[PDB]
Parts: sequence; C-alpha cells; structure tokens
Amino acid sequence: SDHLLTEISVNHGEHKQVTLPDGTVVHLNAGTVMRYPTEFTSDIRLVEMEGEAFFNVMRDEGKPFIVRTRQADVKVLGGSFNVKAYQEDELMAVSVRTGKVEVDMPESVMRLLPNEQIIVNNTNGEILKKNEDAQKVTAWLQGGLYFNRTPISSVIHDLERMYNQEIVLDPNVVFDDYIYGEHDNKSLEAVLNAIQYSTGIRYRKEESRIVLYKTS
Ligand SMILES: [Cl-]
Repeated sequence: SDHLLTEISVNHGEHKQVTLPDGTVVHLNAGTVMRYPTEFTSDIRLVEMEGEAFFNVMRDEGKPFIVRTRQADVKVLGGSFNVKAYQEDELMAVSVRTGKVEVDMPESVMRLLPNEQIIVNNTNGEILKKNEDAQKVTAWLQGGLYFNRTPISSVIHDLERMYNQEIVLDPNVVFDDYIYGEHDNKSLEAVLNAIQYSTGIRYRKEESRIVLYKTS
C-alpha cells in the first residue's frame, strides 16, 4: 500500500507547510488547496493549487517545476516565489523572492526576476509588471499584512482568511477604497483600527459577523 496523489487544504485562520518529493518547500496560506503527487513524473514537477502559497523550489535545470492555477502556470527551474490566486479574489499576483520565474497565461507570457511582480486583474483584464519588495509581499509567513494600493475587497478577503472571521460591508455605504499599509502580527481589532485611521471605515459586531461601514 502507498498513496500516489495528495490534496492538502488549509482552513481560514491557519498555515500549513509541505516538503514535496523533490525537496521543494511550500508554505500554504489560509484557504489554500494544493494537489501534488507522492512522486513527480519524469519530464516536469507539476502541482495544482487554488489560494496562496510561497514556494522554495529545489533547483533542477533539466526538470521544470510548474505551479498550475486556473488562470496561469508558474514555471521555474529553481527559485522562491509567491503565487496569490484565490478563486474569490478580483486580483492574481506572482512575486519573485529569488530565481527566474515564467508566468504563462493564454494572453501573456512573462519572465520575472527577484523583486519583480505581476498583477492580473481578473475583472477588466489589466496586467501590470512592476518592482515590489518580495519580503513585504510574503509578510503573511510571519502573520503580517502588506497593502500597496490594494482594493478594499482584497483587504477584506485577506482579513477574513487570516482571522477566520466573516466580514460584511454595509449595503448603504459605497466602498471603493485603495489601502496602503504594513502591519506586523496584530489582532484583527488593531488592523481594523489602523484601517479606520487611514480610510474612515468603521466596524461593528452583528452576531458572529463584523460589519464595515462609513458615516459623516
Ligand atoms: Cl535560486
């Protein structure tokens, strides 16, 4: 007896770590699913994932490592990078710590170097390649938060997943804020207070939910 294929799922509020058969180390963020084989095929090292993970890929220049998501294939020979691709999110991002990374989509193929990032907007189809501190992007590894012109909906999803908390918007209020912020491991209430400071977004408890709102 022996398993050939495994699926690891991460709940909201938690983290998981996996060493793959090739020696690649994966850090899986809250709400992530990853399918991987107990032995890789001879031609590539393929994994399937939905959510967010940080990969530390074992260099093998004759056997590419592929992170397959619904929207893209992230291919390396070696390196370390973050893939953020939650099904519920409007954005997708691939950020490189070390190594060279190819992000392959039907409409674009881009090769990224350390501290380069690709942001794909699943709504309007806009793609952006820019420079970004990969250490800040991977702040979730140490339970931190990093927002750089991040839409409020992505901020809410990040908070819901990190703290395993339902966060709901007040239907009377308009929310189209872009958040800027950097938080060390803090409580949800400390982060919501920091967001209140820079946006005026207030929060209230309604049973098991947190309701966000604004007022004049
Ligand atoms: Cl490397």
